[PDB]
Order: sequence, then structure tokens, then C-alpha cells
Amino acid sequence: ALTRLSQPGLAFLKCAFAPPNFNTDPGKGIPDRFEGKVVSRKDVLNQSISFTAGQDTFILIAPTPGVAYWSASVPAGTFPTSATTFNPVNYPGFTSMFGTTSTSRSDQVSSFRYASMNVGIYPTSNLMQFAGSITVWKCPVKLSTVQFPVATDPATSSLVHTLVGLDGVLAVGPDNFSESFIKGVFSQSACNEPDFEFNDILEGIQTLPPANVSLGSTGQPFTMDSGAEATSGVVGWGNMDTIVIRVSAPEGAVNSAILKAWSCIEYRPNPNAMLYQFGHDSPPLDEVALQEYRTVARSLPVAVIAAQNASMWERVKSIIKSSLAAASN
Amino acid sequence: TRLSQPGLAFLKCAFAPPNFNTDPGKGIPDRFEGKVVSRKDVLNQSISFTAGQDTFILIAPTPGVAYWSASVPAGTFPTSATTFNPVNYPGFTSMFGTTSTSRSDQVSSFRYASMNVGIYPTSNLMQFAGSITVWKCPVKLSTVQFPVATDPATSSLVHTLVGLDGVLAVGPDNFSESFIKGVFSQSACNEPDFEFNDILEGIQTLPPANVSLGSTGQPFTMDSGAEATSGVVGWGNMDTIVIRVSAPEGAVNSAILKAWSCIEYRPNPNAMLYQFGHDSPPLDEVALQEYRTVARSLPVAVIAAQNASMWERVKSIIKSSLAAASNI
Amino acid sequence: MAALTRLSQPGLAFLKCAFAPPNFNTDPGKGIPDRFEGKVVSRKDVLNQSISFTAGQDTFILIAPTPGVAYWSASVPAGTFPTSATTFNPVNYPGFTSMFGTTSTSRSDQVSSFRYASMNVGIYPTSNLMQFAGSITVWKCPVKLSTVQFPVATDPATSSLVHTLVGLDGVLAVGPDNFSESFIKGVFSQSACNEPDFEFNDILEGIQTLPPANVSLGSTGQPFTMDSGAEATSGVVGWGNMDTIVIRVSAPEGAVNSAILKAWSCIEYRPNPNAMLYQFGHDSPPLDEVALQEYRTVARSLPVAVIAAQNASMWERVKSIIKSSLAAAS
Amino acid sequence: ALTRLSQPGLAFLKCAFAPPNFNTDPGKGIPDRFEGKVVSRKDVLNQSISFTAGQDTFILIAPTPGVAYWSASVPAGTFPTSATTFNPVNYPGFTSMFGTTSTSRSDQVSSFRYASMNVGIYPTSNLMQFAGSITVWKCPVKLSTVQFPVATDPATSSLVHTLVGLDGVLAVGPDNFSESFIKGVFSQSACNEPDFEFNDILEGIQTLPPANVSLGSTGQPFTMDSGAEATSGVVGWGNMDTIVIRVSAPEGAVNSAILKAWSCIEYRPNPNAMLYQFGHDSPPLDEVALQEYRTVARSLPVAVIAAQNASMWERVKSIIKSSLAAASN
Amino acid sequence: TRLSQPGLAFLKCAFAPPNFNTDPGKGIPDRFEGKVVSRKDVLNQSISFTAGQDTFILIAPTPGVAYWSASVPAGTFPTS
Amino acid sequence: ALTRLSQPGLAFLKCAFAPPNFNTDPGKGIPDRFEGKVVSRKDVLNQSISFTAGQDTFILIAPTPGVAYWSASVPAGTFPTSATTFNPVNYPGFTSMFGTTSTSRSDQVSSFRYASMNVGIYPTSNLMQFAGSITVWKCPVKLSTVQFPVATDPATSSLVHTLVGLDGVLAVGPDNFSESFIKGVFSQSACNEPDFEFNDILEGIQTLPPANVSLGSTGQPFTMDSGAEATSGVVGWGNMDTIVIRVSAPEGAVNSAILKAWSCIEYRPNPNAMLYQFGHDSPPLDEVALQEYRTVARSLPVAVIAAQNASMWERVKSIIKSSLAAASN
RNA sequence: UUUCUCUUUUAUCUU
RNA sequence: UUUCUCUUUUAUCUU
RNA sequence: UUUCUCUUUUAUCUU
RNA sequence: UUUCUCUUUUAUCUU
Ligand SMILES: [Ca+2]
Ligand SMILES: [Ca+2]
Ligand SMILES: [Ca+2]
Ligand SMILES: [Ca+2]
Ligand SMILES: [Ca+2]
Ligand SMILES: [Ca+2]
Ligand SMILES: [Cl-]
Repeated sequence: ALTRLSQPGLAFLKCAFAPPNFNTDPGKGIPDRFEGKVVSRKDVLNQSISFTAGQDTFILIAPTPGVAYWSASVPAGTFPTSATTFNPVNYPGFTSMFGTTSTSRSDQVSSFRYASMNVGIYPTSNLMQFAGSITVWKCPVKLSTVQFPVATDPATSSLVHTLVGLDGVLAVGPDNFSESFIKGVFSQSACNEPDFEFNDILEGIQTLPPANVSLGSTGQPFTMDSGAEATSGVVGWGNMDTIVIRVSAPEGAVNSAILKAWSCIEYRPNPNAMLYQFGHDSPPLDEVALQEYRTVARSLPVAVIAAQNASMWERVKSIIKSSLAAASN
Repeated sequence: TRLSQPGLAFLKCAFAPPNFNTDPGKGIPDRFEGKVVSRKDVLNQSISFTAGQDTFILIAPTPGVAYWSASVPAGTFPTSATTFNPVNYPGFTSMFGTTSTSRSDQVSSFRYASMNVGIYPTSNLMQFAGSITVWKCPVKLSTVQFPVATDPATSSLVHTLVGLDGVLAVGPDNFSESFIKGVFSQSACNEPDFEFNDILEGIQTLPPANVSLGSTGQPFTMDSGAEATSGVVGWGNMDTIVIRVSAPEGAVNSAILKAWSCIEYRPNPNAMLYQFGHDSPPLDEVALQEYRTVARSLPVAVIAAQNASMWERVKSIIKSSLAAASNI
Repeated sequence: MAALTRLSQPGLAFLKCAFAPPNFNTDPGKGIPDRFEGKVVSRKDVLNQSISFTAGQDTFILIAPTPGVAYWSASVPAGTFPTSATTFNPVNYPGFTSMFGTTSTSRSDQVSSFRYASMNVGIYPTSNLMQFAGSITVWKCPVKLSTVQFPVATDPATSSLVHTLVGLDGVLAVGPDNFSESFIKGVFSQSACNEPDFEFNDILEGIQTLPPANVSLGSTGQPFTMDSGAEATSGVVGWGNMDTIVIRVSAPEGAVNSAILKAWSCIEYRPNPNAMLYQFGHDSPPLDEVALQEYRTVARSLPVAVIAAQNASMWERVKSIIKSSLAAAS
Repeated sequence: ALTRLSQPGLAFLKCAFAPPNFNTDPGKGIPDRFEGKVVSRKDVLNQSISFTAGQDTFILIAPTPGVAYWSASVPAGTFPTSATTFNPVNYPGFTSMFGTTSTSRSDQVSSFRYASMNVGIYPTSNLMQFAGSITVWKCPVKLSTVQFPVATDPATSSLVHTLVGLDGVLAVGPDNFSESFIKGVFSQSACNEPDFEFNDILEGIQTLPPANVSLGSTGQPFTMDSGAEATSGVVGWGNMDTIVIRVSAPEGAVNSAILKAWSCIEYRPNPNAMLYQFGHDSPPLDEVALQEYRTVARSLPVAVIAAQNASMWERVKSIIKSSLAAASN
Repeated sequence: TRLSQPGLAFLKCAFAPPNFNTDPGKGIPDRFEGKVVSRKDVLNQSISFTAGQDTFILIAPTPGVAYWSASVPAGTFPTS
Repeated sequence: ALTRLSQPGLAFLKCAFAPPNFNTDPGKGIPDRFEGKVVSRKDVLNQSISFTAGQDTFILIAPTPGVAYWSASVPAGTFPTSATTFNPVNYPGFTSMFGTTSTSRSDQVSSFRYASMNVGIYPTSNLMQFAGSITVWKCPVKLSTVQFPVATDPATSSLVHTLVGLDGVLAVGPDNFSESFIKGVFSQSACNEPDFEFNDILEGIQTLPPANVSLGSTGQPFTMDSGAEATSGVVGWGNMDTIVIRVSAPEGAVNSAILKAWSCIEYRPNPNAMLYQFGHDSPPLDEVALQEYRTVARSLPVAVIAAQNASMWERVKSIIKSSLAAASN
């Protein structure tokens, strides 16, 4: 049954829903209509992380290139406020691709498009000290713009990047996974568009709201700060929903874990880049894989405990064969 | 092959005439199948047209706002001296707040499936006079880049509507008929696919505050008013319908106007909207090609009487096109 | 053949305007065989220009998907590439103004949005065998039109956002995937949609230079500058979804390099009801699965560029790649 | 496959797109509905020609009977102006058919209709001295009329022959062939009507605008002067587009060549003419040939280099068999 | 046999009623296949007819001119 | 016969002596004892170049990572003098690997080792204007050090990088290839050590002699200037002899060409680099390939004309089979 | 671009 | 205008 | 790490 | 200029 899929079409589905803990081929690309030259980037992060007691730590798997996630900590039982600021954590070699200045992101590559975005939280802590829960839901966060006037001389109108849908982080979504901390968790996001459009690399973005822009004007409920332009930054915004994770650590609880992040991204490389050497045409269209991708995604749970992560690939193959069969009637 | 339930519903909300208890359907049978909330916006507006005036109505793919209306002296078109004002769909505020920075509080993005409009004359036959003329415009929301002599010197970039110049003349492809005969017309996706558009914050006027209409290139103005009552939350990929009601001097032109919109929004987990969301309908190749074929085959607009047999006209175009394909 | 019979009439025309020389193809073709079937106006822009290259200078040309401008050129010192000090200047296709007016704010008067189908270019040397010298190198860059965000110390202090050309840097190095041959052998090369689908792009208002007026090249990241000149003669009306063809013509000193330059552009526009253009419109041709798949395949199968001599073999060369892949399916 | 064509139907297609350098049968006529008596005239010119340096020489293959082409020279980088005058070059024996006075053209024949109109430019010059290019495009030039008043006594209204579509010569058509001079060129024109209508022979035409007629009144962008009525003249205007050729010779360039012109024309002969002796009925209708003619014509390039001229006939047969085959489905 | 795309479009521009987003079609499906430009001319004219007058309108095959209008006293026809 | 070589062992020999004009696999690595993780970098340059008349232009294919070659021009009939300075030309994406400051070269990679170094010069110029010759020889240039005292306070002793064997560029080596310019040339260099040792990446090197160092102290006959630290630099010195090319262009000669450069390099990647994603173990030892490598190298000519470049691979296979056969006795 | 064998040599899919 | 053979004798189409 | 088939799917070597 | 078939397609010579 899984023989109706082209080689890449299958590979594609594995990067998408499978956890390549093994050094599996990073990617073969996306089996969609596009077949121009791209570079399959397999971003993976392994961050050991300790959650502070009495704090409800928030993590955002936000489809920003090179930066695995963003996290902020808030007093237990509460959510981010205007007073909150999220700080990015990068994937290995951020600078090796986007440079060290807010105006050199498009040096290596010009555009991109995500294929997968997975995350897992495995628990370090012993069974006597842990406590608390891990809650997950996904937000349709897009990167729009805000228009407002400014009393300068002459008076003028401003336009800047603003994040819409952030207000979704201020409450636990109805469609969510919630369970004991110790059980860990695995979850992934998918393309929030009817197709895989290429997005441009964005220059100069270090903070949202921008420098000199008040938060109130933006609409955004809180702030995104990538920090020094030489260490991190916002190079773009993919068409993937953002995964939200709330790890609430009660008082005196010793909750530690290891967090892993996966990201299959097709970048359009520049000839002057060395990166270009590893370019290859995108895999040619695989109608079946593209239809299964959608079906599988819609079928899977918001998230699952860490243990069920291994059977994840197996869980996926059954949904496919079950879909390919129920469609042979 | 045949259409799915959602794929058929999709075609009904799309071309279905008003009255049919049309089902919003599960939404768009297009490759996307993520979480969405289907809203079927409907407006019923009693309205009287100023005699000796040529009133211009615009159905444009802005969420929450049915149409935009401006009026000018009979025989003329909008001028730089003209400003169009929104009329809201019921509950605009309950969706996009009361601040120009509250639009994306409930939903983050959207995509139009249909955008219909109908005008049913209520005038008694002698009293009424005039015509109704319709044509559609490919109005897109772009941007304009101009420098500004501030200190230090800077360059501005702001929203600007392109293709508005098409409203200053009656498009060759148009429907023209006696006012009394009413009218029904619909718009459709002006893109090959139904991609999602983002919700836009801060937009109240175009040209925006502190920008001269000269800077934008726009032929006239768009004013939504108090940010507490209305505003421009986004611009969808649908051609904009233009309606000219020509009321001569001493003409009593009264009528009802209905606005239909089928929109798929991406709900924010925090919104009270979310509990009504489901997943966008899985791809229905048939529907997606029927949609396109029907759209192209349908007239710009029709009189109100032909609207009733409109659905039947659609099933007619469905079988004829489907029959040729089945034969091979 | 069975392949040729499967293709819808517009679908065939589409492929020709895309991969084949204009002289071979009288037709533009109706338009793009994709799902979109709304009202459009197919224009096939063709520039013919006798050009002579500056001896002792490398001239760089860019076939960049901006409507109604054929290409952008600039010459630099032999052996070097564009620098911050360099500025590229457009050459228009015939009747630029008749399409996009004469002021930087009247670009969207005739049409509102657009989408490219094909974008070819060819150089036919006209020098005798006692005067020609030098090389013609060609590669393509994925140049997209994005934006840059940066704060400004005005009163009050504000944050700017302007247009920036991303991936322009690729023009400063000849990528491993390239065509390079003696000048005399001329060259032919086309570009194709760098997106999975042909979506429409808006017409851009007020753009005359990039970086724009009052902006330092430094704050944009762009390696060099783009200047369309007087708003009354040219300008940047938009940026299509096609990779940009880069061309480096090196002329040694004392060399007479003359040639003819041709440029094709199959573009589908969204006509404004008021435009005098509109009366020539028609509906975009309906979807042709086959043609769209052949397009992709052929596109990826063709070489970066080819010498002018085997350019005629091109149409026939393509007809081969179509029947070779349409062989695997059945 | 090429056996579905009648003998003449094939012949017809050869005269049309083939270069009978060989003394091939001149013609068998046109396989259209008409079958009355005609005379198949195979006009052929062999003119050695040297292009002056710094001049962009313009040649017009204009479907005027007996006159191969018309040429004028303009300063390089420029086009004909109101100040330009084109002078005809005749095909052998012009006078032997149209006489020696502007009012004796219809003496031999009364009407006509073109079948083919081909032209080729082969290059004399060595590879060290040549330079420049040959550009080609075709213009829909028809022969209409202009109506204007004249202040005579009594005042009256004039009506005279005027050429419409000449403005097409003032710019290089978008559909054109352009290439290095040395590569030569071959191109042909075809019937610009849905059928082969007969045109009358025109008496008294020596210049356009006529004698006593100002150029401005005509609309014509430049002038056509056939010269002495005893040596040349305009005897008619066929339903063929006119082939335009711009040979631009840079400064110091030594560009010479040999130009050849072909023209298959069916003339209606007069009994009192000796010419009549060689009359024969037009070939009876050959639906296939008439449909192929159209297909082939539409398929062929504007023009091709001289070298590809030999394979021209072969190029044509493949288009036919390819059309006859793709139509057997 | 059945009609071609252009041949069908041809029949639509020919008899198609106004409103149908009629496609100019590629033009005339007639033996000729040379270069042409298809133009679909459309005029929308608001007009009032003089009372006691018999207004005469002429649609005539002149490019660029929709119609020709003259008016005469009711019950009569054009005169020199 | 060529089946006694492992897959990589063969590949290895192709990168070494074959011109992958085709996008052949860049590399599989070096079949030597080492099997740790490396990244096979296939550096390739395509530089159009015009040689000035009356000048004897000198090009050095010097096994410095990221920089294809270095060239200087001297008055015809002469060689570099103390007054000469060579300027590097980079391979695409220099900065994308070694950064933009003289102290960030070891950011991406830590060490390296060359496998191949090939160069070819193909001629643009016509046969009437060219003149002159291309001369080639190879120099055993190593990167050593110089020790000298400096009268500072307190007085101290300096030690800096100095290039030994540069004096080999001041005369045409006895073992050389010399031939008419128009004939072009192809030549390659090989490992100048009994094994493939890894060399470290060198920080801070922009010029040799260094800044503040007089040329006389160094011993070096001329100067090496990589220019702005943000555009180029000397990141290391491989164990390959340097290829020297002297293109002497007489007065009035119009000599142009296209120069190509190949370089197979195994770099030891850093985990924090994205570059690392494309790492793989070095191919395991292939005694045969390593012995053939040596034999082939020793056999081949200094250089050959451009035309014989295509048969180069074939020329190589025959030497191998001829060696594998003459060794079966 | 015309053609197969052979070993390759990876890479999945299945027991 | 009623009919074939025969050589003609050109003329293409195909290997 | 225990085992084969199968199609893969690239990749060379040979005619 | 190297070679035949095939239909041609005219054109005579003969019943
Ligand atoms: Ca908000
Ligand atoms: Ca899209
Ligand atoms: Ca405008
Ligand atoms: Ca940059
Ligand atoms: Ca005129
Ligand atoms: Ca020394
Ligand atoms: Cl020109």
C-alpha cells in the first residue's frame, strides 16, 4: 500500500511526523509541484531545561527559521501579560546562516518554506520530586502589519510588522493535550495553508514590537525579543501554526527534562553561498503524499505523551494504509 | 465521480441565491483541512436613493463590512473629492473589537469563499425611475513607497488600493437594466487557490492618517470612521463588485439590499468563537473545478426575477459541463 | 503523439511561449492553464536591441521579473563584480509608459496585478571573426522582494519599514550551476516560476529606487543599488515569481563585441475595467494538469543556458523531454 | 501520408515554401475552388547587392506584380522618415508583360492572385570585414484610399490610392527574426485572406502618393516611387503581407550578398496576348492542401538563417505528416 | 463532430447576450489563421428620447463608432 | 581492473584528476586510514579574465582554503620583484565559511586537508588578435616562520609566518609546460607529503609579510595581500605544491579567457555550524586508490593544452589499468 | 539523446 | 462519350 | 545485533 | 552521379 508513494513522498511524510533521533536522511524535499533548486535543512535542537518552581513556563514553537523556540516564565496559574517578553533559543549554527547583523539574513538564502516542525519533552526528574502538568494547544499565529499615524514633522503614517493571533496564548485552547508532567509529551505542527508557498527572508527584525514602537500600537498582547543582532533574530515567518506548551511547576517541585526540536525547511540558496553546494531540485509532485499528509495531520492528536512517540511512525503508517484502503472502495 | 457533501454546500453558498436556508457548509473543499470557523454573514438594508444622484455601492472583500457607499451627481463618477463609507455586517464589533488594534483578537486570518449581493426594489412602479449598472473590479491591496522630508530624512511605505481607477467608468463587461428590475450578482476567488490572508491591525482610513491622496495614487478615499464602530480588518482575494444606481431628478428609488458572504476564519484558541470551529473540508477536486467553471459561465449579474431560477441555472451548468467530461 | 494529443490547446501554447523562441511562436498563447479562469490580458513583451559592449569592462545584465522592463544593466571594471558603488539601470520594453503611466503613482491605472509565465533572453553576436573577444557567463538567482525593519532617531523616534531585495548577493559570485562560453557563441536562456503555483502579485506604487529615497544602502542589506530613473520614463511596477537571470559579459580591451539582444515575457495581467486595455482581455485558460506537469519537468530538465546556435534545436529539444517523461507513465 | 494531396496540391505547397533554385516546374496553379484558365508565372530574381556602411538599408518584399522588392537606405539606427523614397527592383521581363506606359498594364493580363512570395539573402562578404545584422518582420500592408477636398473651381473632393499599414515599417515588429549579418536569411509571406481572391490590374500607378498629391494628405509615412513608366510601375497589390528586412551595416563594414526572390502568381490572360498560349485551368480543389497550407504557414518561423533554407522543404514535410498524423486520432 | 474552443466562443460573441462575461474568443474560426488582435467593443449609453420625435438609430459596420443617431418629427422618416 | 578500487577510492581519483564540469558528486572523501567525520567541499571557480598587453600576468594556484588563486601583473619579460603584491580571488561563498573578521575563520571548521587542486584556462580571444604564451611549473611552497629581534622596550624577539620557496616563482622551472596562448591549458597539483595530514585553520592572517613586518625580514621575495578582512584572507596552507602560471601577453595582443578552478577539501566541521549537517565519515582505507593516486600523479605531465582536458579522465584510466596490469606479473 | 548486461553502491518497502 | 492492352513519355511519392 | 526475499531508489563499472 | 520498388501524373502508340 505504501508503495503508491514516491521515494521522496514517503521520506517527506517521515520528516513531517517522525522523530529522526537517528541520523536519518535529513530530507529529500517537498513532493509538491515546485521542482526548482532548494536545500533541505534538518534543524534539530537538544536543550536540557529545568523549570522553576511556582512558575508556569511558556514555550512557543514558532515557525521562525533558525530559532527553535521562545520561552517565558510566569507566576503559576497565570498567563503572559503586557509585562512579558519571550526570548528565542536557536538551533545549532544560527549565525552560520543568517550572519551577525540584522541586515545580513538574506546573505545565504533568500526564501524558505517549512515542511515539518516537531517537538518533544522528555523528563529528567525523579518520581518523588516532580509535580505539575504539561498543557499543549496550537495557535494560528500569522505575521501581519499595523497602520498608525505619528506626530512628527511633517506628520506621517507608520506601518510595521505586528503579530496577529498571539492572544491565543493567553488561555488554554479547547483542543488541547494536558497530562502529568512526568509523562512528557510529543507534538508537531503542519502547513496552515492549502499549499507550500515560499516566504521571503526578513531583514532587520530583532524585536516585535520593533524598536521605537510601543506595544499598545501593535495589538500584540506581549513582546518578542530575539536579543543582540549578533546572536539571534527573526528572519521570517513560516506558514505553520505555532505550538504552545505550558509547563506548570508547583512550589517545591523539581521538574527537569530534555527538549528536542525538529524542522524540515526548504531554502532557496544563493549561488554566492557555499550552502549552495548542497542544493538539489525539489522532489516532483507526489499527489498521494500530499493527500496523505493532509489526512494524517488532521487525524493525529494535538499531542501525545513521550512514550507513544516511538510508536508514532507506526501510528502514522496505519492511518495511511487505513486511508489508502478505505479509498479503494 | 460526484461531489462531496461539503463540496456541494461550498457551491451553494457560492452561487446559491439568498433564500434557500443555504448551509454555510463545512467550508472550502480545498487541500487545506485545518481548524476553521465558518461564518455566513448576511445583511438586510432598507435604503432610499437620492434623486439626481448616482449612488455607488462597493462589495469588497473586507471582513465585517458588507459594502461601501458613496454618492455623486447623476452622470458622474467618484472623484478625489469622494469618500466611501462602510456599512457593517451585524455584530462587527463582537468579531473585531472596538479598537483599531483589536481586530486580531478573535481571529488571526481568513479567506473568502463567496461574496454575493442583491437589490430588491420596493418602489411603486410609476414613482421609480433610473437604472442599475454592475461591473466588477480587480481591486487589490498593495503599498506605496515615497520619501518624506523629516529630520532626519526618511522613506515611507503605506497601504494603497490599486485598481480603484476601474470604478471611474462602466466596465465593458457589465449588467445594465431598469432600476425596478432589481439585480443579483456574485464575486469569486481572483486567485488560482484559496490562500489565507492575515487580519490587519490599525487600518481606519485609506489614504491613512497623515497621507495625502496624492501620495497613494488612489482615485478617491476610503473612510471606515470611528475605530469603535468599524474599520478595515483585511482584504480578501475576491474581485470587488461595483453597483451604480442612477436616480434621475424626481425619482423615488427605494429598495432592499442583501449581502452574502461565506468566510472561513482561523480561530484563536482564546476566542469564544473556537467552540464552533471544525476542520476545513478535505479536497474535492470536482467541486474546485465546478466552482471555476460555473463562475466563468455565469453572467455579471441578473435581474431579481431570474435570481429565483438562478440555482437551477447552476445545476444546469453542472450537468452540461459534467456530461461533456464523462463522455471523453 | 499521445503526449501532444493529451495537452489542451492553450496548454500547448503555454509551453511554447515558455520554452521556445518568439520567432518560432507567433502566438503568445491564451495564458496560464492553471485553476484560475478569471479575466486577464495576455501580453507578450519583446525587446530587440542592437548593443555594443564597452571594451575593457565587464557588463552585468539582469533579466528580472519586473513588468515592462526587459533588463537591468551596469558595467564594472574587468574581472570584478558589482559593489556598493554600483547602480543598475533598466531598459524598457516598448510602450512602458502606455502601460504604467508617467508618474511613480500611476502604475496601477491600467492594470492592478500580474503574473509571469515565461521570461527568456538571447544574445546574438554580430562581430566578425577578427574583432570578437571575451566571455558570456550566466547563472540564476532567487531574488525576491521583501522588507527591512529598522528604528529611526526622528522626533519622536520611529521605526521604518521599506522594500528590500533579498538574495541580491548571489550576483556577486558565479554559482556552480552556470553557463560560460566564448562571447562569439552567444547564448539563450529562460527562467520559470519559482513558486509551486502561479499566484498574482500586486502592482507596486511609487517605487523608483532601491534602496528608496532617503534610505542608505547599508540599512537595506542589498549589496548594490537599483535605479529606474525619471518616474516619467521608467520605474518598478512590481516583482514577479521568477528567478532572476544574471549575465556577465566580459570584454577584453581592444575587443569589438557587438550583438543583438532579445527578451521575451509572457505576462498575464488583471485589467482594470476603465483601461483601454480591457477590450483585449479574455478568460485565463482552464486547468491543464498535463501542461502544468510538463512545464515543471521541462523547466528542471533544461540547462542553465545554451549557445545561440543550438537555440533552434531548443523547441525540438524540449518536445523530446516531454515525450521522454510522458513515456514512463505509460 | 503525403499521398492524400493531389499532384498540384503538393506542387502548390512546394512553390509556397520551397526554394526552387533548381528549374523545378514553375507551378501547376492553386488547388482552390477556382478552375478557370490562368497562367502560372514563376517570378525569380537574382540581385547581387552591396550594403553601404553606416546605413540601415530597408527592403520590402511587397506583393506588387513584376517588382521583386523596394529598398531605401537610412542612417544607421534610424527608420524611414517622410523624407524617404523607396525604389522598386523588377523581376526579369517587367515590360514584357506590363508594357512601357502607365496605361498599358492590363494589356497582357487583367487580374491576378499570388500563391507564394519567398526571399533569401546569401552573404558574399568575408568573415573579417562583415559586421551588423539582418532583422525581419512582416507588415499587413493593404492598398486603400484617402478622401479629401480640394479648393479648385468649382471646389471638389478627391479620392486616391493610399497605402495603409506602412507605419509598421517604422519599428522592429515584436514577432521578428534578428541575427548576425553573415548568417544570411530566408523568409516567405502568405495569403493574408481566408481565400485566394483575384485582384485587378491597376492602370496609371507610378507613385504613391500620386503625382500632384501631397504626402501629408495620404497618411502614408513615406513614399513609393516606381520611376519612369517605361521601366517600372505599380500594377496591383496582392493579398500577401509585406516582408520587411533591415540590414544594418555599421561603419567600415563590408557587407555584400546575393538576394533571391520567388513568386508564384496566377494571372488571368487575355486572348489577344501570346502569353495566353501557356494557359491552363487552375487545379481543382484540394481541401487537404488548403488546410495544410494554413497549418504550415502558421507553424513556420518569421524567418530562418540561410543555411536552414535547404532543409526547409524537409522541415515542411515533417510539419505536414505531423499534422496529418495528429489528426488521425 | 463537435465545435472547437474558439469556434464555440465565436458563436457566443456572435449571438451571446450581453452579460455573460462573453469571451472575445480567439476570433473567427475561418480558414485564415494569420496575426490578428481581437477587440470586444462595448458601449453603455444613457439616453432620453425627445417626445413627438421619431428617433432613428443605426448600427453600422464602422469601426470605433457604435451607432449613428438622427431624429425626425414623429410619423416621418429621414429626409435629405 | 578498475574494480579493485572501492567506490570512494575511484571517486577520490576522479576529483583528483578529473574536471567535474558536470555537477558530478562533489566528493566522497579520502580513502586513507582516517574515518572520522568530515565535510567534502567541492570548490569551483569560473572567472572570466582579460590579460593586459605588454604584461606578463602571474597566477598562483596556492592551496589556501577558499581562495582559488592569486595574481599579479608584471612588465613583459620580467618576473615579480620586491615591488610586487599578489591579490587573492575567492571561490564562491568565502565569507559564508570563514566569516568577516580575521578572527572568525575557525568558527565553521577547525582543520582541513586538500585532496585535489585543478585549474584550466580556456581562451576567449579570436585567432587574429591573440598572441603570446602560457607557461606552467609547480613550486614546493610551504608556510614556515622567521625569527628575528626587535628593538622595543624591553627589547624582544619576534616570530611570524613567512612563506618559504616563493623564490621559485622568479624563474621558469625546468619542468614546465609552455605553449601558444590560444591553446589554453589544464594542470593539477597533488599532496606534497607521504600522507594526508590535517592542517589547522589560521586566525588573523590577512597579509604576508604581516602588518608591521618589513618584507626584508621575512625572506619572501614579494608580497601576499588578501585585502579587507571582511572580504578575503589566509585561513590556512595545505600540503599541495603551488601551481604557477605565466601568461605573457605581447603588445597589442587581445588575450581573454575563462579560468576554472577545482578543489576537493575535507574539513573537520564544528557541531555549532550548520555546515555540520552535511558531515559524513571519511571513506575507509583503499590501499589500491592510494597507490594509484601516487602513480598517476607522478606519470601525468606538468600540464596539457585545454583540448586534451576532456580525454584527461580517459588518459588516467589507461595509466591505472596499465599499472594494475604491469603489476600482475 | 541512441542500448542493454555486470558488479556496483547506497536507499527504502515488505517477511 | 462507348473499351481495354502496349510502349510510351514526362512527373512526383516512397526505400 | 539475530534473517532473508521484494520493489526499491540513487550510484558507478563494463559492452 | 551511386539503386531499385510504389502510386504516381500527364503523354502518345496500338486494338
Ligand atoms: Ca490584540
Ligand atoms: Ca498560493
Ligand atoms: Ca492610481
Ligand atoms: Ca544582504
Ligand atoms: Ca499614417
Ligand atoms: Ca628568500
Ligand atoms: Cl535596434
